Amino acid sequence: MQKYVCNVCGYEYDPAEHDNVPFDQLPDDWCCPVCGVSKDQFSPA
Ligand code: NI
Repeated sequence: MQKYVCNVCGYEYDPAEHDNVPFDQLPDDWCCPVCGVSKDQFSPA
């Protein structure tokens, strides 16, 4: 499934580590656990 990376802190969202929930299905207000930015600051990787 599609991995996403934080444009500020490079935190990797790997769906394998998040219950195989796709990034686009995470609640809208989900934030980067490191730098606190919103999902719109993530790029596919
Ligand atoms: Ni971040």
